Amino acid sequence: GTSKLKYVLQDARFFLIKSNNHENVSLAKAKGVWSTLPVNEKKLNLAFRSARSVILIFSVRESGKFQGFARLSSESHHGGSPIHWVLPAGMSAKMLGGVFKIDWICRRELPFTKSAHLTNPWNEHKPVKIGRDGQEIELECGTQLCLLFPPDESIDLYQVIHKM
Repeated sequence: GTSKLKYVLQDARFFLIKSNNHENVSLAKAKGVWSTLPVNEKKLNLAFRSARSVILIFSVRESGKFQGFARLSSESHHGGSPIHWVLPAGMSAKMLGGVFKIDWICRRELPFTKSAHLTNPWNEHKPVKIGRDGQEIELECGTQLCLLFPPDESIDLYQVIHKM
């Protein structure tokens, strides 16, 4: 059902994560980790202390889709096992901030065509698909977006609930 999912999303905060390539989202799904630039790392660390759940909703640029969503399980941390992210332009791995641990809630895709009715008040009421990496999504919009995703039968939210 959807009941444990709704429980995890209660009073949560939501952030749009934009990746320029599928490889980094695949790494995140395999390893349960995410890394972002320092401006967003600061916002996510602040958010993690402020709310019972912080949800990252992932979208690969030019894919026309979201690739899933996950809950922060930690603040960012440095010096752990390295992650071979695929970086753009000429920025190096040092420019990327710490590493957040994440628990996936849904690893299934959702096409943008299915979220066309959802607008984000925190981005001028543009469709929720529109937003820079790190854009916060208002509570009601973020909750409804997460509930549009196909259920991911491989994930048991029992252990997620216990970390809250």
